[PDB]
Parts: sequence; C-alpha cells; structure tokens
Amino acid sequence: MFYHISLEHEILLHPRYFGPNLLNTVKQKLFTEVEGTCTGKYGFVIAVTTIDNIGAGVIQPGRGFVLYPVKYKAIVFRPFKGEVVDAVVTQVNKVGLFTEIGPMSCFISRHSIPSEMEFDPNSNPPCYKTMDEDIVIQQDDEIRLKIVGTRVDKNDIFAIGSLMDDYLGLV
Amino acid sequence: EEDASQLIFPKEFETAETLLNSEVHMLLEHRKQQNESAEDEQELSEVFMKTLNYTARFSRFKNRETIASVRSLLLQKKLHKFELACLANLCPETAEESKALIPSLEGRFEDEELQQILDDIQTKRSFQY
Amino acid sequence: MIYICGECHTENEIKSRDPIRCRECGYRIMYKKRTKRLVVFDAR
Amino acid sequence: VCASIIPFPDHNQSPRNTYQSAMGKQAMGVYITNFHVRMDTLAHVLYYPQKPLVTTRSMEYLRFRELPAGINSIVAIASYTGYNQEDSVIMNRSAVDRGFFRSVFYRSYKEQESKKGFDQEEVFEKPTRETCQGMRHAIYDKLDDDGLIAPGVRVSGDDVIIGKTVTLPTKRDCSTFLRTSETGIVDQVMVTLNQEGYKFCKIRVRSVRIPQIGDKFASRHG
Amino acid sequence: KNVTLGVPRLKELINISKKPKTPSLTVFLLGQSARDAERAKDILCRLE
Amino acid sequence: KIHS
Amino acid sequence: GTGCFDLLLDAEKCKYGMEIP
Amino acid sequence: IQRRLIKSMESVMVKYDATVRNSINQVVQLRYGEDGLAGESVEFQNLATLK
Amino acid sequence: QKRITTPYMTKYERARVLGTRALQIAMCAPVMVELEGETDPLLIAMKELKARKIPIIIRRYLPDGSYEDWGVDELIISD
Amino acid sequence: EDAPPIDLQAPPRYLLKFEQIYLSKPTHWERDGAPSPMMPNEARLRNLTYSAPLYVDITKTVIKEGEEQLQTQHQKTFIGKIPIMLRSTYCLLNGLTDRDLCELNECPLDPGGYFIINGSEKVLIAQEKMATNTVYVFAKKDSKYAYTGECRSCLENSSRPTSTIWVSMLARGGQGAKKSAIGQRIVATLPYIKQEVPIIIVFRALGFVSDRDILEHIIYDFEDPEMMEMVKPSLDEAFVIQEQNVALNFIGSRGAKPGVTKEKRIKYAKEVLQKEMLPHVGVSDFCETKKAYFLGYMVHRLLLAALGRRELDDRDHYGNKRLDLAGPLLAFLFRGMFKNLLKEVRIYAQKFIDRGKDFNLELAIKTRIISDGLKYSLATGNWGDQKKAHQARAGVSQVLNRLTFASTLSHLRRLNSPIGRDGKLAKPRQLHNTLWGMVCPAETPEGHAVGLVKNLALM
Amino acid sequence: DFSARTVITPDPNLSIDQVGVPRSIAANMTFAEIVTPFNIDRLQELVRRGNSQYPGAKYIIRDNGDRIDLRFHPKPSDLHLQTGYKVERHMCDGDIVIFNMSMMGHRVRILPWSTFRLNLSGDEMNLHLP
Amino acid sequence: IFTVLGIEAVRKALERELYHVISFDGSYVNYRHLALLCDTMTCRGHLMAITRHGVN
Ligand SMILES: [Zn+2]
Repeated sequence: MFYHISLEHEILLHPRYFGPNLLNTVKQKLFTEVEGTCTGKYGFVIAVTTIDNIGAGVIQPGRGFVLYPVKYKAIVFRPFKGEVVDAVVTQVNKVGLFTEIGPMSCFISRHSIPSEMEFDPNSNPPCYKTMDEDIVIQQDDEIRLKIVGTRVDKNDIFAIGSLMDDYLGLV
Repeated sequence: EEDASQLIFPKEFETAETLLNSEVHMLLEHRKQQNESAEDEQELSEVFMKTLNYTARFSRFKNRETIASVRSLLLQKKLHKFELACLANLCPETAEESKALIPSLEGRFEDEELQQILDDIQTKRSFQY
Repeated sequence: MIYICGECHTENEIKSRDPIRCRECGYRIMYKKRTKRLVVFDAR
Repeated sequence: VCASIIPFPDHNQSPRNTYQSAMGKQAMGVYITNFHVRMDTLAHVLYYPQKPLVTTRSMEYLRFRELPAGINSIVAIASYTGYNQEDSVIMNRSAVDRGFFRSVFYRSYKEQESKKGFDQEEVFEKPTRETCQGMRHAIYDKLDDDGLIAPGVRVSGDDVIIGKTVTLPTKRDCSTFLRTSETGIVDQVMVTLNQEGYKFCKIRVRSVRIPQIGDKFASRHG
Repeated sequence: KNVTLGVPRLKELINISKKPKTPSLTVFLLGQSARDAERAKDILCRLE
Repeated sequence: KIHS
Repeated sequence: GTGCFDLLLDAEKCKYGMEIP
Repeated sequence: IQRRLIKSMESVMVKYDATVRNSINQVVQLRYGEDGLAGESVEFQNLATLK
Repeated sequence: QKRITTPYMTKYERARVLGTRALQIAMCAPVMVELEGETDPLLIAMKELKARKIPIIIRRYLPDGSYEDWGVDELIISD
Repeated sequence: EDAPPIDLQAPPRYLLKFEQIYLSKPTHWERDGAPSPMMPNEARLRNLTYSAPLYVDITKTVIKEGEEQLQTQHQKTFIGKIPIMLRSTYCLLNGLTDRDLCELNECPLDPGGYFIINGSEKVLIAQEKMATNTVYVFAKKDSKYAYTGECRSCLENSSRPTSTIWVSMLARGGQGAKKSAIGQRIVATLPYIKQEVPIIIVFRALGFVSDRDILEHIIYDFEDPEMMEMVKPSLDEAFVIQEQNVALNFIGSRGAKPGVTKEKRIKYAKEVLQKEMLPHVGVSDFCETKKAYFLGYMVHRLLLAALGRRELDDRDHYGNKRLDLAGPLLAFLFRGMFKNLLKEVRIYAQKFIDRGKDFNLELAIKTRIISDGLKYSLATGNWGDQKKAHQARAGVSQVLNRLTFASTLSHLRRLNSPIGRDGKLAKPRQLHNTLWGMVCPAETPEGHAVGLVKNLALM
Repeated sequence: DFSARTVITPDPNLSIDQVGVPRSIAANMTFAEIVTPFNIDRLQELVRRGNSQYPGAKYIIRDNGDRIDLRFHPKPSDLHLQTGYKVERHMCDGDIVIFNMSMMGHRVRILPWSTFRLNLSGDEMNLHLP
Repeated sequence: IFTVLGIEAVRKALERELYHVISFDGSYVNYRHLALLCDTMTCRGHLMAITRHGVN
C-alpha cells in the first residue's frame, strides 16, 4: 500500500564534499541512500517527493564524518498483513502462482489456491485453470489476493498470499 | 501482531495519508520528469520503474479531476483513511464485494449506503477504449 | 547434422555454430530427416 | 456454428443445446489439414474421424463434414452390470482394440539459445557429465551431437529432449525435460532463427492415447 | 403477495441489513370482524 | 491428469 | 569525557575555499 | 453461505457438562438441542395423547 | 545571541577543532586560506584558526540542556 | 490525412504534413535487410509476427523568415508496420486457388481472419458498445433525477474522442420552497462542465436569445399543451439569463479550468459548446442552428418519455449496441501510436529547433512505437498502450482455439458483451428477442460468464 | 501427502467404504509405519523389494531421525532395519484414506487401471493418507 | 421485531423465517441445528451478522 510519510535519515557526508554549497551535495546524496532501497520497517521507498528540512551537521569525533539529520517526504510501499490487493502474475510453476505486487514479488502456494484449480503443464503458457475452465490465471494476469503474512529477508520484504477467501481470483 | 483486517498496524502510519494507484503515478511522473531533464543524475532505480508500471496498469482514473472528485466524495463520509485508498484501488463491483474484501467496512457501513458509493466510483473510473 | 529445407526439400549439411539457411533458397527453416535408431511398435 | 451441428435441437432442451456448445469445442478431432507442418502446444487428432450418419444441411457450410470430430457408435441404452451411473458409460474393449476412439496427442517444445549477456550465453550441445557441473539425474543418450533429439526416438518418463547450457562465470545445465511422464515418440524437429537472429528450434513430441476407463466421452447432446 | 424466498431471503436472514427486499407483515384479526369480509375492509383501509 |  | 561541546559544520563559511589539488 | 455459517459455528461444541459453548467458553445453549440428544439417533413419531 | 558563555575559546575546544579540521584536510577537504607549501595537515588548520576561516561551529551544551552556537571566528583565540 | 499539422518554433518555422500512405505486401527483414516475402506459415514456425511494412509520404515546408519557402519530398518514409489479418486484401493468400494454398503449407479449408503475433494466432473478439449519435432515455431509481437524456455523440469513423452528454430531468421526489412550485426542471451536464447547467441556458449560449425560439426547437406541436407545461419550469431557472453573453459567462463559470479574466469564461464556453458538445452535428463555428435543433430534439425525446407517450429505450436492444471488429478496434489503437508518434517527432525536433540546425526526419520517426505498439496489445491482450495511466480492456485478442475446426469457426465469430457501466446496468446474460437470426441463442459458455460471450449467427 | 488428482468412475463391486486407487498413485504415496517384532519380516521383505517394484518403501527412518533413500541401495547392511524404526512403505491394500469440513474415510484397494474407483451409493479428487 | 419485541422474540421469529424458507421446497432440517444458529446470533443480546470472513 502507498502512503505519504515524513522519515528521518542520518546522512554521512565525507569531508571531500565540504566545498561551496555543500548543502546541495547533501540534498543530492539523499536521492541515492533512501531512494530505491527497501527498509524492512516501512517497506520499499519507491520515490521521494520533496525535502522537509536539513538539520545541523554534527561532526562525529574521531571518525571525522559529519552527520546530517535530514527530514524528507517520500512514498513507501508497506504490505500490511491480512490485506487484499491486486497483483500481477510473473510466472507459474507446479509449486504455485508467482505474483508481483508492485515493487515486491508475492508467492502463492498450491494449497492456498482453491482445490478446483489444477496446474496444467501442457498448455502453453502455463496457467492454473480449473476443470470447468470458467476461470484461468495466465501470466501477467490481474488477480486479487490476500496477503496472509509477510517476512523480511536480506533487506527485502517477501509476501505470501492466498485465494481461499471469497471473491479472490481474476475478478 | 499487525493485521489490516482488524485495522491494527504501527502507530507511525496513522499520521500518513493514503494515496491512490493512479494518483501515485502522477507523483512518480513528477519525480520522473525532474530527474530526466531538470538535473543530470544517474538513471532512476529499478524499484521506481517497477512501481511505475504497476500504477499505470492499475490506474483507474484519467486525470486529477477524476481523482480529486473521488477523493472528495469519499472524504465526506466516515471512511477510514486506510479504506480510502483500498476501496478506490480495489474498485469493488458491488457492496457485497467490498465488505468481504474489506472487513472493516462491514462494521460501520450498511448494505445500501455503500452500494451508492461503489457505483459512484464506477461512474468516475474509465477504460482506455 | 543433415537437415532438410522447408521450401525445396533438399538435403543440406549444417554444422554446429553455423547459420541456418538453405543455399538453394535462403530459407531459414530446416528440419531433421529421421533417426537411424529404430523403435519397436506393437499393434495395440 | 456449434448449435447448427445439433440435430433436432427443438426436440432437445435449451440447457442441453447450450451444454453441447461447450462440449463441441472441447471435442477432439481433425482441426485442419496442414497439422503436420505446423507446431502447436496442444493438438488432438482423431484416428478415424468419419462424417455422421445424421447430418444437418447447415453442416455442409461449416465444412464439419470434411473435418468431423467424432466417431459414430452403435449405442444400446441399457443398465449392464450396474457399472454406469447417470454420469458414466460402458464401452466395448474389443472395439477400442480395433480403433474405436483412439487419437493422437501433439505437444510442441520450443527453446532458443540467445546471447542475453556478454559474459553468459546459451548454447545447444550435449551436456556431458564432466564439462557440466550442475545437472539433474536423467538419461542423455537420446540427444545427438547437436543437442537436439532426432525424430523417431521413443521418449518415456523424465528424459531430456533438447540440450541447453549456460556459461555462468564450467556450465550449468538448464535443459528442458518432458512436461509429463507420458511415453511418446518425437514426430518432427525444426531448427530456425528467431526474430532476434539467435538460433531457435521447435520439436513436436507425439504420443498415442488409447481410450480407457478414465476417458470422458460425450454425445452430441447431453 | 410476492414474498421473496430461497437464497435472496436466506441471504437477508443471516445478514442483518436494515432494509430487506419485501419486508411483508402478516396481520391477524380477532373478534367478529375476523370472520366477516366487509368488516375486515375498514381495517385494511386504516392500515394501508 | 494422472501423468501430471 | 570531553563531551560537553559538539563541533558543527557550517555551509556559509564553506562557500569560500579552493581545493589543494 | 456454507463457508460463512461454518466459521461462525466452527468453535461451537458440546462440553463435558452437557452444555454448548464456543472457544471463548460462552454458553450458547444449556443443553444441546434443548434436550441433550443427538440428531442422528432421534426418530420421527407421533404421540397419540393429544389429538 | 543571548550567549552567556565566555567569549574566549578553551584549550580543549582549540585542540578538538584543529584535530577535526586537520583530519578533514587530510580527507581532501577544501582550505579557505592560501596554501604556501604547508604539507602537514595540522599546520594548514593552525593558520586557518589564526585567519578565522574554520567553518566548524562549536555547540556548547549547557548542563541544563540548552546549547549555544559559538563560531570559531567569533571566539577570541590566544596566539 | 486528418492528423493535425506539426508546428515547431523556438524565426525558423517547420510545417510537416503526411501526404499519402503506401502499403506493401508482407515481407521479412533479416540482417541483410532484403525485402524477401514472408509466408504466413513461416511466421508461426519462426515465432514472429505476421505483418506488412507501413510507408508514409512526409512533406516539410521550412521558412527562416527570409521570404523564401522551399520544401523537400520524402518518398515512402519507413513509418513502421501493420499486422495483416490472414486472407485479407493485403494478405499473401488472397484470391489464390486451393492448389496454391497447399504449396504454401496452408489449409485451403482454413477461413483465416486472425493475426499471427509472435507465432500465436489471435482473434479480435468483437466488443459490443452503445451506439453513437443516438438518443436514449432510460429510467434509473437510484439517481437523484427521474430520467436520463443520455446521448453519446461522435463524428465520422473517429476524429475526436467520444463525448457524451446526459440531459437529465430532476425528479419530483425532492421538496423545497421554490423547487416544489416549478417542480420538475431539465438540467443538462456538459462534457467539460462539472456541474449540471440548465438546458435552456445552453440554447441562449448558442445564440437563440429569444425565449420563443427555445420553445420552437423543443416543442414542435404548439397545439399540444401537455408538453408545454413541462418545459415551463425549466425556463424559470434560465430566465434571469437573458443575454447570450451572460449565458456564455454562466456556463464558463463552472468550467473545468475557469479563466482568470471575465472575457476568458465566454471564450471557454464558446469552444466547449462549439467543439466539445455535439461534435457529430457540427464541428465548425457556423453550425449553431444545426446544433440547437439536435439539442432540442434530445429535450423533445425526453418530454415524450416523461409523459409516457414514448416507450423507454431498451438497454439490451442490439439496435442500440454496435459491434467493434478488428477494423474498428485497430483503428482506435492506430491513433494511440500515431498521436505519440507526433510527440516523439516534436520532442526530438524541439531540442534541435531551438539550437537553430535542421533535424533529419529519419531519426525523428520512431518505428518501434508503431510496430511494438500494435504487437503489444495483440499479444498480451491488454488493449491500448501500457504507459498511459489507465486500465486496459483485457480479454481481447485471445489465443485461437485450434482443438477443433468447429471451435475455430465459433471463436472467430465470437462476440463479447459490453463491460463497465453499460454492461453492469443492463442484463447481457439474459437472452433477448433481438438475437433472433443475429446471435445464436443456444451457444453460450457455461459458468459465471454465462451469456456474456456469444457467437454470431451463421447468416 | 496429497496425491495427483484423477477422474472418478463408479464400481458397484467395491464396498461403499472401499476406494479404488491405481498402482502408480499408490507408489508415489507413502505411509510411515513403526516396525515391530510381530511384523519385522513384513517390513524386511518390502524394503528389499525396492522402488522399482510397486510394493516397496520410498524411505527408511532410523531412531536418530536420519532418512535413507531406498532407490540407491548402497549397502545391504543399511537396508537391514532394527526394532523401533519408521519405514515409509508404499500404500497397499487395507490402508485407510480420507477425502471429500467433514471428510469420509475409505479403505484403499489397488486396481490395475488408472482412474479412481468409488462405489457411489466424474469430478476429479485427491485422497489424503494419514 | 428486535426494536419492538426484543432479541428474545427475534430468536423465535428467526427460527420461523429460517424454517419457512427451508420448508418451502419440502426439505426439512432438525430443529436443534436451526436453534443453534439463532442462539449464536442472539447470544450477545443483539442481532449479529454471520461472520463474513468465511475462511473455512
Ligand atoms: Zn531449399
């Protein structure tokens, strides 16, 4: 889910960037540290809108690196537990559907998929189709799923979804 | 210890205001425009590109006027901010669809009034064709 | 291996890492004649 | 098109006519004449697709007579041994042995060796146990010197039918095995160049299915 | 009188939605008027 | 179905 | 242990200055 | 409807005191079926002391 | 403003300011004053203090929790 | 031909116009680049789109303020390529005898009519849409107003995006001091006006200041007094607006982007009514009389329905629904890339023009947008461009079912019910009487999507 | 151990409790059983059969919890089992299976053909083995 | 009925409506099962909508 937040990040600036208008270097540095990363607590930081203010630069003793506490406005993608959201299928395997909820990738287990669905390896491309053939989930298909739980791994958020709940599928 | 169905989540997100998938695309477009031309900077991160396609593909509104109208329409009600973007993003077809997908709405919304809200969203969302 | 052009149906030997094209046609589709290893068939 | 082929639809119930429209599409038979040249992921062709004894005039325009999708049967409506419920049917084993409803199955496997990365690229060759580090337990004698199985070789169970390896920065095996465990014989092999110019090949694995107790048979209506 | 039954009513029974489809009410009369037909018309008018 |  | 005061960098005073290289 | 009904009565069970209680241990019914008898063994009959 | 601390600069502040600046100078930091061949980083910072050019701003934390921003140039050094 | 002129400025004026389009038969371009013919069968085997090159003539006139106009001719510019439906006029298998088709490994009995994209045969499922340039009066019990004067109006095949105006009539349920007196009044919502403005004011903006002229265009029979009384309340709201300029000012007040100055409001309203409103009846600036007559007819149609003398239009009536085939569908798509094509040329030249040097056209025209743009949707099935912030219409251009010949024929003639508000409000699943002889009644997939997907009748 | 779904066919000969299952499906499915002196020989012969033969064991679990694959059969001593071990012998006749929250148990009977047999008294199903 | 006669009267009314629809087609259900559903809904003193989650 997308939100508007005001976060705090301590920027480490080398003394080499102590030239004229050093605040510009701090401002542009913030567009690389917190931009494009994925904090485990607030989720993926997809983009930064604007900068609120830049705090006083405190010089760390011994290290010699000036620390600049800067406040900025950014939009994060935090998948809340037990939240239903649309997803895009990227690949399909016998284990289960592999979905893509925006920046992150969510995996759907075979058990979570309704029993009526049955994986078909012969059909090109693979797609979880039930016997009645009423609903089929191909690749790059807009499907709605509920995230039962989310886990944070290697500075990234991995989500597990399910379609057992009512009205979860192609619609 | 947090669950979206029961409206329990970290206290920090309470101050945050939700955004629509189509609306976020506009914000990403504004970010994309300045980076591309305003400043000579490294190319945008792969994460930014991935979400841009997700918002564009699932964008339910054409222009800001449609986005603003839906935002204003839903703001008049007691809809919680979490449901504000969730309802608009999901675009439930009928009232029964939304309550099952959004357990919170069932708490303070009747089967009739909410139906009059979802159908209003339908009149605002438009297709490419 | 020996292949067959999809247009003239003539034998053309194509080696590994060689462009796939018929000399007599320039056709870009080639087939395989058959395998010399025969199989057993039961009338069932 | 699907409703036209039905005799006496007026004598038939509306849901049954609607039900046939779905069943008619699911019926297997000769779909076109140039099936051998083309390569399709799924293609079921009947051994003896014969024109029906009871045919509609509009059937001529649909050309379904030329390419029917079923075989007529002398059906006796009776309860024999109680092995047929409302949703069931009893067949004749001797008839099947003579070709009563037998049909072929075609599954096309596609693969291309492309130079996606400058350092790592895909190639077609025999994945030898020595040169290759990572591999899956399977029989590799089927593949030829070019990494492609020649037509006329019987393939059963888990078997490699096309050889592909990636030169990771020693190579890792990434070949494609059979989708299922069915026993089939490769029909034809095609080697081409894709739009990107990289080598691209297609092979059609042909298998023979004999009607059995688990196959589902449907009349023209019901 | 058209009384909704089947799934539509079963849905409206488990669901406590304040407004059903056809919320009919059965009125039972008592006394002498309960037997006569004309004497039951005035009640009909005073309820309708 | 079974071969799958 | 010498922590009653902290050194802070100022951008205004950094506007002047030339790199040695 | 079938799934909804099961969830709302999944935890309903008969305890060892011949009472119907849920997971929270709230008494739904003092006796199962108001009689305390299984619904399978019961047989239909018409007592003839009232007609 | 309204600063109550002594105008002079303590020896501890002088040592840390020069030490931190000298470390910064050794890290390819710009030098405000003109360079006349002084290789050793400490000498570069020492003359910077003399000329009152060090950008470092001293934030003296009072025991009550308040802080005062005293510039090195503003403070009266002893030479 | 209908493309807007391309103008570039930053003294140096560049005007680029497309003269004519030349289409050649399908060919395959290998690394050598020779224009070798590309058989349809080869496309499936090689897993490449079956398509033909597209060529356009571009003529540019450049003036550098020197009072000297000179132009150059670009013959058959490689604008891009267009997928070709099999067995079509531009297909390689048109007018060929059955003997020749076998030589090319193509089934003579195969009817064709599909597109081969990346080796996959795709059939453009016809999508039913509400008919354009038609007046429909429907009754909805959920809206605040009793009746809807819905009429989506569009020009010829496609010049501008479709614009719809709803001439609604307020319901009598509401009660008020003045509302109850006048009672039921007609309100018309303009496409670019957020609020509902009275219909009477619209005529005043057109130029019919006199109130009698308003009744003349709406009420054709003055002898009938039933219809006359219904229009009386509508005049009360618009009565204070007597002058045409005031009416133009009134409409522009609630415009989407109101002008800062007073005169700008009139101009915006003038453009909206002239161009945005009722494009089909007139697009020029001298169609005020024609536009008013159609507007009056919409009110007149509403009056008949409100009084009950005219039956309400049937939602499921197929006469009110139009079917969009591969032609009409691809026509809408072609504009998406072409409109973006002009932007790419404009943006590319913009940096060149401001620098003063001429820009070569070979770099300006983008082949990928035209080629990949059509190929993208036809393959994935998501109609339209992916970059645009919208929801693509899925389910179109599905994989052709080649399991049986009858199935293939049914899929090509397959139809799809409308989606969105139109389909939601109506009952597409239910079988209507209009389907007799036009859409097969028996044929319909079984499941949740029952009746939404149908098949064309044989004849 | 969920099985591969297969079509359903009727079989009045089988009892209503009994269910027919093909050899191939039962071969993949395994039922861990604790070996006891009263049936030490029964597990000794079944493990000897191997996975090539249908009446075999996919894996054998020792007391320490180590699982040894029987496909390879590296040493005869490893094949030998001691009391208290767990052997994942393939499903055989007389085993109890459960399938379609109320589920009905069934007694599996091995039949030659592929499709499942049920004494109904069509739709695909998967049977779970406790 | 809840706002006029009270929750207790609804239990009988809910039983009658549930039985009326079930018996309309001729099917019959044991009273004990029907009573259980009504009691659970009215166990908390006010009408409770059946759990819409329906996970199981
Ligand atoms: Zn050749």
